[PDB]
Amino acid sequence: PMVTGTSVLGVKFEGGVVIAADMLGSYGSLARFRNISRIMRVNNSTMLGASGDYADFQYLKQVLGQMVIDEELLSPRAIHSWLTRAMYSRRSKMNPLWNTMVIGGYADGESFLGYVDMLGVAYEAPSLATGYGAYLAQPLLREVLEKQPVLSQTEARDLVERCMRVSYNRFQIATVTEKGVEIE
Amino acid sequence: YLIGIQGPDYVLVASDRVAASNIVQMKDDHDKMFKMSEKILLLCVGEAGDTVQFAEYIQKNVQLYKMRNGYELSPTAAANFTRRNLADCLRSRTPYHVNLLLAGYDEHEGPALYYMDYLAALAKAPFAAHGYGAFLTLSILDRYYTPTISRERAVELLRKCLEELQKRFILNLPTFSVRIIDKNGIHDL
Amino acid sequence: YLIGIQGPDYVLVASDRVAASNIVQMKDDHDKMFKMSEKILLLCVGEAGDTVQFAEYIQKNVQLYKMRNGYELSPTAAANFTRRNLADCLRSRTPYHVNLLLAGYDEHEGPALYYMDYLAALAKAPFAAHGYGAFLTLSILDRYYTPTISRERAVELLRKCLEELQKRFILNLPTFSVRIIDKNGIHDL
Amino acid sequence: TTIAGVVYKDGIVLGADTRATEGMVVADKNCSKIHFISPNIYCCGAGTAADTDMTTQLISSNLELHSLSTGRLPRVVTANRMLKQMLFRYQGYIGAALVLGGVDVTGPHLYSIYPHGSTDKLPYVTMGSGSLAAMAVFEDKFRPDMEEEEAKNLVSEAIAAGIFNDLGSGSNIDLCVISKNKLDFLRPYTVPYRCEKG
Amino acid sequence: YSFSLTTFSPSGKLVQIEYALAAVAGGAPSVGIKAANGVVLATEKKQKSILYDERSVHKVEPITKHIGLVYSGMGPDYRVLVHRARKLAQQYYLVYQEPIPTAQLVQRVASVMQEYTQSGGVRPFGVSLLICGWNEGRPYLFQSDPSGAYFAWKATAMGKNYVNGKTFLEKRYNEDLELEDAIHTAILTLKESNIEVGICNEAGFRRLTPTEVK
Amino acid sequence: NGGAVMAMKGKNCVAIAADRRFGIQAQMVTTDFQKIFPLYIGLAGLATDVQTVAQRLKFRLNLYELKEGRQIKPYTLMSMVANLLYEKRFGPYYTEPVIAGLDPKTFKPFICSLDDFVVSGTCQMYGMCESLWEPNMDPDHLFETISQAMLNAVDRDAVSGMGVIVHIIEKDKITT
Amino acid sequence: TTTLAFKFRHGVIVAADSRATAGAYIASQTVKKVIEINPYLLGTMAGGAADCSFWERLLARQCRIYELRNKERISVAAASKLLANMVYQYKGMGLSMGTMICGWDGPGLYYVDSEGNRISGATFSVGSGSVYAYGVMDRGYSYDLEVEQAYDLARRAIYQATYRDAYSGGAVNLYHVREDGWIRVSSDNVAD
Amino acid sequence: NGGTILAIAGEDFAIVASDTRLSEGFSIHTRDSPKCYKLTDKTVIGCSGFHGDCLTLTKIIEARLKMYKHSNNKAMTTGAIAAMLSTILYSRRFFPYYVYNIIGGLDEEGKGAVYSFDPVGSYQRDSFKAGGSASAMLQPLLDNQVGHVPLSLDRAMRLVKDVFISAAERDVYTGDALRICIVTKEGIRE
Amino acid sequence: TTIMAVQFDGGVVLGADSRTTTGSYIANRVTDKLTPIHDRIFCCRSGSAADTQAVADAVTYQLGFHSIELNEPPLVHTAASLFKEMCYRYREDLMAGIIIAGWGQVYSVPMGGMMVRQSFAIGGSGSSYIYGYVDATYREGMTKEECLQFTANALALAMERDGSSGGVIRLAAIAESGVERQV
Amino acid sequence: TTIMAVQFDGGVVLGADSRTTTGSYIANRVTDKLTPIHDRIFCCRSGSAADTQAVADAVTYQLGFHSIELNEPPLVHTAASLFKEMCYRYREDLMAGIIIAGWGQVYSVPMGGMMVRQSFAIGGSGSSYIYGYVDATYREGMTKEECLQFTANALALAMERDGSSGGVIRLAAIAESGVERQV
Repeated sequence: PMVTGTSVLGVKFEGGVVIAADMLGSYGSLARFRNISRIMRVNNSTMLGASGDYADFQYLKQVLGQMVIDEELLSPRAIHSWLTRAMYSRRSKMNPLWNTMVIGGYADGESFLGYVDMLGVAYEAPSLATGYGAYLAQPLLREVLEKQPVLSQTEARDLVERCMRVSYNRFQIATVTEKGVEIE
Repeated sequence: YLIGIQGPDYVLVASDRVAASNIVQMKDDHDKMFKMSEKILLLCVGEAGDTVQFAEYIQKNVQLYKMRNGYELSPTAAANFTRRNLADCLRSRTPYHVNLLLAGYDEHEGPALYYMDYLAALAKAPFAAHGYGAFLTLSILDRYYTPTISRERAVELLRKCLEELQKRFILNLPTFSVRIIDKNGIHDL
Repeated sequence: YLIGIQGPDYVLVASDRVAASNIVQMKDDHDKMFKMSEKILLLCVGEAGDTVQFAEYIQKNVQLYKMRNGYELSPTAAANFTRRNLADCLRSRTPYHVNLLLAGYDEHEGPALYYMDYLAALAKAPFAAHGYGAFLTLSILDRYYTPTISRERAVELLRKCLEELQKRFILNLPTFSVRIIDKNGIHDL
Repeated sequence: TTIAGVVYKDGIVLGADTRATEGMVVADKNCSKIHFISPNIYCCGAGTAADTDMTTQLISSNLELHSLSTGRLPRVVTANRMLKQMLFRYQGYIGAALVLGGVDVTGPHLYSIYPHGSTDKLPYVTMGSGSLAAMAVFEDKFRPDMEEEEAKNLVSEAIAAGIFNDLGSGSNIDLCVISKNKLDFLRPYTVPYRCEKG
Repeated sequence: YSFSLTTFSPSGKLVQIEYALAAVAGGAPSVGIKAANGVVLATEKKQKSILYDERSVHKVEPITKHIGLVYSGMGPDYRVLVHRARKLAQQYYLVYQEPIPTAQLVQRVASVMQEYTQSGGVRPFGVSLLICGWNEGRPYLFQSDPSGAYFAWKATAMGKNYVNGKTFLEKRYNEDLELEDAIHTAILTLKESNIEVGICNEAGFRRLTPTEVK
Repeated sequence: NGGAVMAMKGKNCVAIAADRRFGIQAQMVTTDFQKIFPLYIGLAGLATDVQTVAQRLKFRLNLYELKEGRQIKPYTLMSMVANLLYEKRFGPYYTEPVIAGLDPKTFKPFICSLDDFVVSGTCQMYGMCESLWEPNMDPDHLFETISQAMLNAVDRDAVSGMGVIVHIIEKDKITT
Repeated sequence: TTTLAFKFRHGVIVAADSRATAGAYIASQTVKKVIEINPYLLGTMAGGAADCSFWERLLARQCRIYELRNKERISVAAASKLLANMVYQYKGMGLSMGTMICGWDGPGLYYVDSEGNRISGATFSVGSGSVYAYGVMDRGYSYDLEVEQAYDLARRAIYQATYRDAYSGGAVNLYHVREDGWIRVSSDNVAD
Repeated sequence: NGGTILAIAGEDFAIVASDTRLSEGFSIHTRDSPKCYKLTDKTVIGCSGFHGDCLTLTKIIEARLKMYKHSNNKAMTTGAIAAMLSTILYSRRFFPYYVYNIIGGLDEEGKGAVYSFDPVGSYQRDSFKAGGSASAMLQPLLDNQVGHVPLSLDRAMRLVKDVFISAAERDVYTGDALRICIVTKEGIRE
Repeated sequence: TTIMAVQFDGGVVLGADSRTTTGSYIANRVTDKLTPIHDRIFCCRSGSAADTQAVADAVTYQLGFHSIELNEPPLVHTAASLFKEMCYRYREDLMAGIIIAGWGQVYSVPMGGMMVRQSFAIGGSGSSYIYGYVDATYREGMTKEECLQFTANALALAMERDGSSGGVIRLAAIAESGVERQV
Repeated sequence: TTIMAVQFDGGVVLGADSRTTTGSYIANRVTDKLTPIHDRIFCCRSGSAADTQAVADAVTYQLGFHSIELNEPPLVHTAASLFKEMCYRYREDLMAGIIIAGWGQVYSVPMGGMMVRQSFAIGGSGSSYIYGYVDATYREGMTKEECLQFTANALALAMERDGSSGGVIRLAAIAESGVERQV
């Protein structure tokens, strides 16, 4: 794997899904691309962020856009489902993708937040944080969940706004909203 | 272990009757005889199926020829045929590890036996041996053997070689499937 | 290969007379007997000098004791002594690879033989064997052997085990140096 | 294997979890880790429990000999300096790491000490398998000016963050206060068919 | 050197050790009593010039959690002997993990003092010292001396005029006596022959607290 | 190689048990191989280390037991083997000692292992015994739970079994 | 994973221990190694567990396609031969087994190793414990053997194998292929 | 990665219970996952080993059983799965599916079914099996109190339940919430 | 190596050095690394020269075959997308650090192969030394003249430390109605 | 890492960052790497913290034991020579990139261990990014004030790119009659 960004977060707000991610695409200790926007906006609402080798993000950004663009002229669950097929198929030849992506999409009153591991492991989870927050951000997400079992518009919002301060502070705060597809 | 002797009006070949994976032999009846014609006789030491997966693959061709042409191949002809196969397999995915003696008796070209390396290095052999007991035995046969001999004497010359495989060698190879090839064709001994 | 049997008023031990580097045995008189006292008898299978560079190193101590104390050690006592040495060598620069049976006959504690692993894992053995022919033989002796037996019967029980090393095993170990230890002390058979 | 410490106003709340695992099996669900180096100073251990226990026993006998000799209860920095050296000399053969906390008239000090021998005092430190998860909570929540009793509400949750989120670390929190005011050991502290005879 | 300075007299007496016993005869008096609450050890020390200090070098130095020493003899020798006694105690704690039995520390330290009555180039230790300890159900009161011979005692005395001090200890006291009451015989046997004192009980080894010594 | 080391503490009676076998590779050597050496100890792991630690420990222990006729405390014995094995942290002997037996004269059990019940060995045991353990058993019961745990964990296990020995330490009796 | 077989004048007996293992954990002790292909000839399983099932499923399939098409029985010689050919192709792939073809033909016992070692003896034991099983086997074996004496011999030889082999435990499972064909002669226990 | 599965069927119940959690290394990622996906009113399949494979495998199983359900228009037998799934594991064996799957379909005879698997295919009808990480912990104990019972269901539920309490506090890869899927004649009973 | 691309005004101003060393031994000091792949779009390269000869030219083939049909100068990101494709499909049989410009639109391609539009970039193993000089100079409000002195002075500082770069500093100026390549 | 040493006037002005990461996970942001080894001579470090704890302190031991006997502040190059010795004798069991200063005399020690007097230096794996900013600023005729802004601004640019350095920028000022350590 070549140049790699990390630090992608996701978590739902009732009628929305905040997904923030910093914009570094470091290669080695050097932070070669302190400009990469890793939060693709898939559909009028749903979206993927990616934390892993960025070449793989480019491949799957253009390919996931192929599947959506095709189908449009012919749901987050479906995109994650296929995404697991893509990550898996590349693992089968032992030519994986190094990408690990969260897919947050508000579908019919439900905030699906899939997580697709590079080696094809897959699940939905309400408060997902990919690498470097998959040991650090994750308790900060849970500690709110240990106390209150759901998160409101404002709760998950502030949670991520602080948790990202807990890379560099240049992160874009994408926010699915009942409508869908925001970015700050 | 395999042994071969070229005589005035015969070819003499003989084989240990054994195979072993593990610490034990699992048979002592194992035929390293691979007779293929009236007077064309492979003897194949080598590990596993490759010795017989090859031997039969040659046999069915050597036989296929006889039906298709109405006559039997020369010991040389069969020899160069098997030689060709082994050279092809060396460069292949499957290089067979078969060290074999193609005994045979042409009538008008006379008795001939051929040593054949697993790599595929055919050579006519006045006398030859194969296996790992070959390092021991070939000296006895090289000292003792002369141009003349007789089939009656061939038995003694061969019986003396049998002593090396028990008396000085570590492995017990206890019965020897002696056989001859003579104008008459093959006989067991 | 080594074999040991514990009997009512004896200890029976026996050894193949062989060693081989290379494809050949270089002797068939090789004594895997390492008798060290009137009734303390090591038998050491193992490669190279280590079997005898160890055996004698024990022997001279076991003997040094007898002059220095005026009496002979117990089979157990000698056993725990050699056990100690092998444990020390395991952690050492030189870990010996000797698999040995310390036969012996105490008078008031009675006949005893001990299996000893090269690592050093002493254990009293009702019957035992060593070598690689041990995988074959131990089943025969485990089936056949009972609590009673007799020295007369011990010979048959041992003669039956000899068959395994020729008839099913690959290596030829042809003569067996049978010996006994009985209140009388050691005898060759 | 989540051990932690925090330097609060009057001293150091050390905190620990009662688990030790031999790989994937819990061999001890009540493991003591907040080893008493001295009545004044205590040291949590992490990494290999064997190295941590034994090295702590060595420094214990050492510290208790020096204080036994001067008759003056030893300083924290002393404990740290011999720990710095002790964990350096082996060069990674002592692969178990230590969180030492103590108070001397000079006041509180709490050094995390990595097994290659780096000693770094800081207001919050964590170590063990759970340390990443624990330190994010200590970062987010620790505040300077924290009081004495709120630290109990700051290490029990932080260690709890390592109990749930991690799989090497679990079981009852231990929490051991260090202050010249009082010392506290709370050994099991925070809790978050019959084979018929004859 | 490599050659011991201890050699027998014509009838078999260790002359240098006997002279070491003469060095024990010097030094300020010591006293120690096993009472039944806990042992007490006490010793004369003096202002001497009136410019001294009294908390600088106590003859009463704790060795282990509940053992202590009091010496008579040369003071310089005590400072190092104590060091090895503490060495044996801490070494014992890391190996055995219990504070070492009183009888054992006395034995091991006795062996240290025996080594120089056989060891080259060294004189025997002048210091003789009470070693008072309490484990389990028993207060222990020991006397190690220059040859490395040691004895447990019920009451004993050392230094100047031990000869009369022991006499008082067998008639003015016997059996048992509550710890300050068996300190009564200490303060009044010591009187026969400034002062430091230290007691044992079961309260962690202890120096009798200065306001209460008074 | 190895071998299993059951150990269990219910009421003053202190159970401990072990398989009596060891293997040269996957072939059984002996159906009788002592692992529980008499306050008892049961070592398992390598046979070389089983025997080495048993010898070295009895030596160090006897020097103490002659030096004081005072019987050893279980905790001090635990320290004795703890220090004895940690001396090789560069060349560590592979054996897992699990002492079991009474604290002297107070009839108080102390079981422990060294790198309720402590199981160790090649094994099957830690998951088997844990919810079966009753905090109170008469020896009559104690034998039964430990014998079940022993037989069930070890019959399943490949490299252990073929003989069981059970000491249920008590001042009154020590059953086997 | 022991599977002895031997033939004598009143049958071919094939005994097998039932233990199967992964690591030093024993997943089960219930497997019957002598995977069926034919009422009157039968397989074996030694080496990896899955291999033998799969290969002998292919074998059973091919023997069935043959018996339908050729309209005759497949022989022990032919059965072992098709088997030997089929396992050869996967030589170097680690598909290791020690299947044996047994069955009355006279009786036919052919040991068939995974590297293609289709050898015809009369007396075999295959697997880990085979070296134990062999030594007992030769000592009672004679061609002059009663169906009962042979039952005892198969049971003793399996019993002495399982006794030492750590990875072989479970009950003896005789099948006797007499003239007519096989029957589950004994499934009896070892823990007797 | 891994985690524990367990299944017992005597009488009609095929109790397939399993822990929810998946751990990528140690980083427990969701605590809400089931291992025991339902496939049919009768079919329930635990799958432990590797989640990424477990997903792919179960989708392949579901697709194949639907293909059968079209091809024969007859419900997929539990015994058909025992013989079918082993071939599916063999199909990708030289690169293998690191998956241990326990099958629980309700028989035609109204009885329980359990079929142990390994990564290359060893289907086993048995009275019980636990697979996964804690399987070594659970098999001797669970075997002892289950293996003259009429498969008592209430005591059996407690017996399934308690062993996962014991495994969860002992093995660090079994835990959180326990999901049970009994399979009775009334249907799957989650 | 040093590839130093800067954007602006009529079009990019960008530069590269002159050496194409194999190991420590220089082979050439005259190499033009800024070489054309279209009239507008001129490639710059790092990774190896050998993999970049195979690439770039093949992109010229496709790109000039892009231009004839569409009868428009090919889009810079189109060319850059061809570099993403060529590099993406073999990232393992390839090494390439391109910096594609065109007319100005500075585009880049990490060897792994992701086309990521930079606004200024540097490539090579000599590039890194530049960072403290570029970041502290690039400024909005700088006229076209500035970038010439900026890139030309940047590279030289890079070269002083780098023992892979030296040679003559060669600059492209690619812009509407001209390519002013100084050296 | 970033060690950024500059010299001039009364004495050195030099600085270092605050992080002592182990891998990608930061352990601490408050670490003082500029730490004293004498009143005059204060060490700076790169390589590992762990090898440098063993070193430096041992140089303080020797150096402060240097000072008592000679009753003069120890020569900076003497201390630096002790670092050459300690590093030279174990270069293989060690990693250390020191930058020793004293009073100002900026001295350095490559891990291999050669003490080579720099006049300004940078150390670490974050250092390299600085080169284009230092070389193009260091100038004879700059007053004492300049070096403060220079080092403090240099490091920050270094840190932007380096994902090993961040934290608070800490500066020593070591001189005659004072050590003004800002942060």
